[PDB]
Amino acid sequence: QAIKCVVVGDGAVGKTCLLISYTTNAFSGEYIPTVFDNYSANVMVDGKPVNLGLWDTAGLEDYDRLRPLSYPQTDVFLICFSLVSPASFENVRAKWYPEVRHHCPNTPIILVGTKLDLRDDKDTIEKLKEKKLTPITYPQGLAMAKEIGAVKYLECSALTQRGLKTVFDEAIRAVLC
Amino acid sequence: AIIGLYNYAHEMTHGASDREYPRLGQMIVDYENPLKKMMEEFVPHSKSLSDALISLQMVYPRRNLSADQWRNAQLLSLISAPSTMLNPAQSDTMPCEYLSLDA
Amino acid sequence: LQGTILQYVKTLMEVMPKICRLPRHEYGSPGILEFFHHQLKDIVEYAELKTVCFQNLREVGNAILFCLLIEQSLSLEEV
Amino acid sequence: TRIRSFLDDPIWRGPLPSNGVMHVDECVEFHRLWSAMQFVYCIPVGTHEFTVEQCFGDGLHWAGCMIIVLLGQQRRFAVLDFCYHLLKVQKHDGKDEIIKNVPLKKMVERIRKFQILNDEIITILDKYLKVRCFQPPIHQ
Ligand SMILES: Nc1nc2c(ncn2[C@@H]2O[C@H](COP(=O)(O)OP(=O)(O)OP(=O)(O)O)[C@@H](O)[C@H]2O)c(=O)[nH]1
Ligand SMILES: [Mg+2]
Repeated sequence: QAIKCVVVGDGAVGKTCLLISYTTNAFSGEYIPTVFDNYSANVMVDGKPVNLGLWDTAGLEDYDRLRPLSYPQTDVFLICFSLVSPASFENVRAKWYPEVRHHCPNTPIILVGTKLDLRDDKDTIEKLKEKKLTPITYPQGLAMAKEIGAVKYLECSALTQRGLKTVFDEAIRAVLC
Repeated sequence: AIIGLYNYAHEMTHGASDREYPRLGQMIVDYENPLKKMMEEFVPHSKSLSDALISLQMVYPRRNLSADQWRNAQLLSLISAPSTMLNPAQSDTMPCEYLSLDA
Repeated sequence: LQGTILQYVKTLMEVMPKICRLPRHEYGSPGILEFFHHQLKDIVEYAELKTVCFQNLREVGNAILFCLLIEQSLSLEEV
Repeated sequence: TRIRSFLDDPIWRGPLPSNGVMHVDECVEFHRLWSAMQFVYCIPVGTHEFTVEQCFGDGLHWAGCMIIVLLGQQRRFAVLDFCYHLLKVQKHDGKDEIIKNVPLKKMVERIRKFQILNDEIITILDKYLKVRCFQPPIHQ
């Protein structure tokens, strides 16, 4: 009935905002780096009560030594990468997956994609074209998820809440099963 | 010693031993190792005793957790989840929650 | 209380973190100290706190202490 | 009572709690600001600068405790405090490291001394000065 879910990812990707929106259905625009945040949520999965232990982790490079404090006894990993930043797309495979394997070799990973609403927005797409970069697409996400071994890759936006519940619905199922 | 003295005094004063004396004496002379005799006297009641005992598998093991588990679960903390401070704490088995552990 | 202290309290409230929850014991004392320092870093760098507000607070505490001590002395004299 | 009456600005107490019982996470209450002050001036200063006690002594602590008591937040301040939680965690684990040029053992000892002082001050203030019913859930 107790689940310890730890959310990791590159800085400025929406992890804290994602968790806040899921837990309280509230969204904010201001960006505030986080060190430690804990959120508790109760959900009904397959008619079985479950307590979700959500652990936010800092994505900044100046907290690597301070990150693994939340890893032990974790049930499911949640790696989040922004859909409008190929930098995080590469950084995922670069650091997050190997670090999780080093500190947790037998834990499921649920790859996630943030900023879905900005995937097709205009201003962001021309701004990204200015740098010769393109938004991440579904085939690339699936390819990376199957390369690293993630059992399920999904989309979600903290603003429109599209595909918000499913993210955590699959993670509880990953541990239960 | 007490039982024998009382029985002897009663017999001397009335000429007959106490009416309930023989059964008490039999019980006393039978119960020198009460557990050893109950392990044989409780055989007919073994089924019911085991049925009653096995029902504690859902309460006792979860109530004997170490301090580390309690700290992890943040047991007995009102401020752990402020959004649910008005929610009345409840469980399907309320009496078992506060049932004595030594019992 | 309604003057300099009020303005300083109002100014300090804005820079305070919007939300701050006590971390769990799993992180440990060093991580908790680092988190508290980072959250309250802006307050530490503030300089006028230790020269005006503190001074004003000292002024309001000495006044009340003098009031308390004067009363005790008066009571002793009366006795 | 007069000093308490002088406190009328809403900033002292802040808005009503969202959960309808009390503030826990939000720092809209003066007690959190006092806790931040305690945290900042509890840091061991260098050898070429004065400490809080040398310049202000106990007047600052007395004023802060009086304000907190008159605002009726002594229990909330005791329960909610960064220094107290840090000291409790340090006692539970017992670790000492130089975290950002700040010794841990000395800082927690100073916190211990300051809370000892604050408890006495608050007790004295309370000794000189001396409900809300909630509804149960309804079936749907
Ligand atoms: N428009 C829009 N903005 C979003 C969305 N998700 C997140 N953001 C914004 O993206 C910014 C960064 O997201 P955060 O979650 O705050 O960053 P973080 O994941 O906490 O990063 P670290 O604190 O460094 O670990 C914030 O300004 C969010 O409001 C989304 O779906 N749509
Ligand atoms: Mg964050």
